[PDB]
Amino acid sequence: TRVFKKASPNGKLTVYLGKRDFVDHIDLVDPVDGVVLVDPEYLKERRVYVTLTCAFRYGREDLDVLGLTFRKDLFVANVQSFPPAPEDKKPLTRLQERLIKKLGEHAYPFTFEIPPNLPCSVTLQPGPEDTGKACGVDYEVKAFCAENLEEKIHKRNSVRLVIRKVQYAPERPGPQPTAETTRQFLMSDKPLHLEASLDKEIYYHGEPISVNVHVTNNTNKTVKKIKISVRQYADICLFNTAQYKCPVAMEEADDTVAPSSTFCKVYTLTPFLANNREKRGLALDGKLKHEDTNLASSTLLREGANREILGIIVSYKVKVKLVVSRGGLLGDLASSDVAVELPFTLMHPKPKEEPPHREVPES
Amino acid sequence: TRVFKKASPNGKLTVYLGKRDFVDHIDLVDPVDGVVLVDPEYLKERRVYVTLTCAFRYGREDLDVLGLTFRKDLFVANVQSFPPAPEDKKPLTRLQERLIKKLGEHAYPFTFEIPPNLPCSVTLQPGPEDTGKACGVDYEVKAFCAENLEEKIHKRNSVRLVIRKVQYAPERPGPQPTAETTRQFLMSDKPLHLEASLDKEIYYHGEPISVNVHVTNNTNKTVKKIKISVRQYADICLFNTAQYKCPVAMEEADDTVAPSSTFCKVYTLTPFLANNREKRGLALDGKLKHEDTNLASSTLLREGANREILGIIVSYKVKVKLVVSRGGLLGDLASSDVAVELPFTLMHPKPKEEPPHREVPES
Amino acid sequence: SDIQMTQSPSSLSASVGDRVTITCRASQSVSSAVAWYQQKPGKAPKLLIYSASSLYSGVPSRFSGSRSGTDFTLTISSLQPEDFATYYCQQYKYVPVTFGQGTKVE
Amino acid sequence: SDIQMTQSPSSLSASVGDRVTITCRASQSVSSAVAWYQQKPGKAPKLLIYSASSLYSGVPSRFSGSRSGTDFTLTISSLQPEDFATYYCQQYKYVPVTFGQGTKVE
Amino acid sequence: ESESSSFHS
Amino acid sequence: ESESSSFHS
Amino acid sequence: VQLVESGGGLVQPGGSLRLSCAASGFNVYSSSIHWVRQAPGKGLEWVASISSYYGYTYYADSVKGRFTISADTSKNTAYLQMNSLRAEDTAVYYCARSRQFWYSGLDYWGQGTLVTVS
Amino acid sequence: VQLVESGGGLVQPGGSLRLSCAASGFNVYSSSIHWVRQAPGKGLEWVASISSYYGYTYYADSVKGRFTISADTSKNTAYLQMNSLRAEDTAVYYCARSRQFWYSGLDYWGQGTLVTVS
Repeated sequence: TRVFKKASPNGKLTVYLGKRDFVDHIDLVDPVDGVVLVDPEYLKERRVYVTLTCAFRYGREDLDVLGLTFRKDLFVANVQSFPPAPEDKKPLTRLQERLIKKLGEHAYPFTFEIPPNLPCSVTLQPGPEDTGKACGVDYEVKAFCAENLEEKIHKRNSVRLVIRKVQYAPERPGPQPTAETTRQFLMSDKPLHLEASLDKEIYYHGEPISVNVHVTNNTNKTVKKIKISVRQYADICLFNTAQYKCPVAMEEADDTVAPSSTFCKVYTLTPFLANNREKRGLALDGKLKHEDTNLASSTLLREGANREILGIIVSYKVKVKLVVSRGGLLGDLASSDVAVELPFTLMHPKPKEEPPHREVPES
Repeated sequence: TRVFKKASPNGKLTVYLGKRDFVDHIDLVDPVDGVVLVDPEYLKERRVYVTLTCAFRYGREDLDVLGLTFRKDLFVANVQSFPPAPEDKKPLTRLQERLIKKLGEHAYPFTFEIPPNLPCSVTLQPGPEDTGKACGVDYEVKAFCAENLEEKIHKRNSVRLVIRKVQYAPERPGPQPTAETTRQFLMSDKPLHLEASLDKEIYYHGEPISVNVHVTNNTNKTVKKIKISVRQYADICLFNTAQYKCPVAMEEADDTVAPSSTFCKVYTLTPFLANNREKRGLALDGKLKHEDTNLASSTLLREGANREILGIIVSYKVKVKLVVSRGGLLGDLASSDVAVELPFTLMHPKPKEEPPHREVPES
Repeated sequence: SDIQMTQSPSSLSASVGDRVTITCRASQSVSSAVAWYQQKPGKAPKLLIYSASSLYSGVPSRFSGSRSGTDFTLTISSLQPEDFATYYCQQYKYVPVTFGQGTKVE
Repeated sequence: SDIQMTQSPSSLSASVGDRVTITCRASQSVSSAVAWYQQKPGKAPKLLIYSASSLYSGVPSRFSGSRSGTDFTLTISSLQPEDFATYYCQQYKYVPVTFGQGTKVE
Repeated sequence: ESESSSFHS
Repeated sequence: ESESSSFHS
Repeated sequence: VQLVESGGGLVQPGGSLRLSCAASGFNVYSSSIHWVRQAPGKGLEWVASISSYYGYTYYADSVKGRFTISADTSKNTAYLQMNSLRAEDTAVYYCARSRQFWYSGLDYWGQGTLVTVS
Repeated sequence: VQLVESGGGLVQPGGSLRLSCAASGFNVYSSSIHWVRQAPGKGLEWVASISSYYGYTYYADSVKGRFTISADTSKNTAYLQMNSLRAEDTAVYYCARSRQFWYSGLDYWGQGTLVTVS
């Protein structure tokens, strides 16, 4: 039907792509390929090269100069676009030959296959002071040419492209996570018991999630407050491993429970960007250039492999805590609170016949 | 030289003790014994009984009425003081027969031996609202008589005595505890390192303790503050096990360290009661009736036995934390601080020839 | 600048079963961010085609449309009597959003 | 009420080597919370006996004392020429703390 | 900037 | 009230 | 699932009312809302819309400033702010919803509303 | 280890000074301090004392209120507050220290000090 295209400043190169977003199925990954138009007389070196590459890039140390970002090459792959090589004796797609006929016998193909279990597209919420380029996981490809491979880039004779590595909600339903906990105290052997349950384990952005909680107050003290927590978990790996989390939303119920009694109730929360613009480093799905992409989707692991992947990984968990009135012979000296939490998933479904456009409401 | 004594309201009984404080050596325990004077004609029931006993006692639940306290009998032992029994055919201390001669052949002995690994004397800081009787570990003994063991206490015809279960600092010196830690960061592989050291592992009340700290700053960030902590640890066991701690003193050094540098220094702290009266539940050595006993001494365990003793146990540890300036691509989202801590001991020496008196400055 | 939009013909009268087309074009490139709409007198509008080719659920096959460069078209392969109504070509690529004059069937 | 303290004799003159005793008594029972002190002209005092019997470090054996009910006594078994000085009986059981008038040797 | 193309497909 | 005694041994 | 609107009627020029549109089944964050008026005999003209999830608002220059929208998540309803009303603004207004992920059309349309002045 | 005191001299009645006593080797909390005066040819009379660990203060009724003590841990020294001074209060004052755990005597005594009025 229709395709994209881009050309070089030198007015001698043109590229063509069938799509910009590429799906990862965990059990496999989509292949990427295409064709490029070239100007023969514009080159006499007898060598042309292009290179797909993936890396984790972001502000290097504290360099405020534009483009001074650490470049960690999580994956690199290259091919001599022209002249052809015996390693190119592989089949091609129908659209490729279509476009060859559309252009004639003066364009050459290219192809790549991603190795599974690589970091997916993601971005970190840049604060107002973050006037520099964005920080996140990127997948990009570039085209060029030279007479000797040692030759570096050339401004007028190069072109680059960007893509996104995404995921879609698994179709099969998952288990309904629920958890119960018990708490004892040292002056009364009637322990507290608590339980919380959810509706389902997968959800869509903007869709409310509800929780059902049961309370078992078996002791003399009384419950005073109940906190509701929905916290994002961030996995960071550049030099070593680090972990820290930020809450997207929370609520504190005012319910209280009498001594030696029980109670149950239900609560509902919704995450959204508007109430969180100010916060730095929030997990955001991979942008393209400057699009206001929604919150980052939970990144499913590599199935049961559980390998020590590099890059960034994200997930979410809901937690609840209980405030118990102080008293007895203890006062402020001891601790009283109890809590429990459950995991879940948030992510978009698989597009039916049309992947998301680029900021439809252009303004 | 001299001894204590007390008599019953009925004007027919008199007790005699050689001391009120009894020493525990961990490897063994002191024996306790004495003699009691009695009035024969005052009794025709033909039975007299006395009972040494140990229990953990304190405010029961919320019983505000005076004397309504939970009574957990960690140890109970009793003897029919008179008439004698064949089980009494055991030797006695010389002072006992000396006192018999001083009194004549109308007094009878008693003796007990403590089973090791029982909770030692301790008290919990009673706040102003704690106008009721004190809460803590107690060792007590009572004297009485009856015609049948089913008989209960009788006000006019009974008397109770109290003692303390204490211990003295080991004579041999111990090891010099020291510790170091390392911290890495995810954008620079020059990890932080830290170390702290003390003078000795035992100390006397009121004696200052000094620490030596070395600093190893290898990264771009800079240290902003250093917290000094000395925290008491309280072990609680009435129905189950519980743990919580309270700080007695602390300091926050203002020193700062430049990027990729090292530093060392020394600090000194002194625990004392005056700055901590307000706090409830502080660890206080066993009071007698109302004496302003100093802070509780650390309770040495039962050697390498490490049994699951009941009651209360106490120890102390010094801790230090570092405040690191936030920055980079992280901001407020991540965590920065590092810390380390060491244990130690604080306690009185063994009295030379005179155990502490009862509030010498009587007022 | 909004999308200054032109669509024609205005309306047509004929017999049932014949094929009749309606054309749509805009002042600038819109790629495929285009849609078509239908409405009947005294009734709320109804969506027919989105992304310039997508067919909504429940639409009989005879509804059709296509893109030709910057010119756009919707068409019925064979009309039926019940199809007499008003129709609109619609774009959504930029704000302010703009509609067409409309269409008539007779 | 403070401890009204009586100590006698005031002073004594005699030859070296003889045994001489100084007595002390109080208005009320003091158990054994008593001590004795010494001082020389133009010099600060010095502690001799505490707990009414305890001997301080460095004290020659000839220094002695004992308790007798509510009456108290300090004594030197055999005197020496250097021992000519002032002596005090002292209690510490209650506040306000009180001293005796003193003692003289000649 | 990138551009779009059609396909007589 | 407590009580004390002597030891004239 | 259906949407109900109300809050208009017959007025005299200058003043203003609070037209409203009540949702059902789905929260506001799940979608975005727009507004369109129809002058008698004429076509359709977008007037206003809301992007609660993003928080932006957009209005036609013809009514820029003099018109504004409001809504609450708990109430599951929106209210139409406006002022400085022209009698020639009398038109048939319609409430409708579009998917936030992602805007590709208008599926649900209300029964509409009308205003007029004497 | 020794103790040094100073802060007296010659004055006329009414005013007052700040006699001081400096410690060494050990902090205040390790011990407690007292004060004693000696009238010419007379014996000794306790006047004041400090219990840093417990924070109490105690004074003779003869000087209650009109006298007070002060001290600082870091300075390792104490200062003697007083006012409303009688010429007949002229006496030789001495500084001394006793164990906090536990009070059984006075081991260390300073060189003393004297005051007088004309």
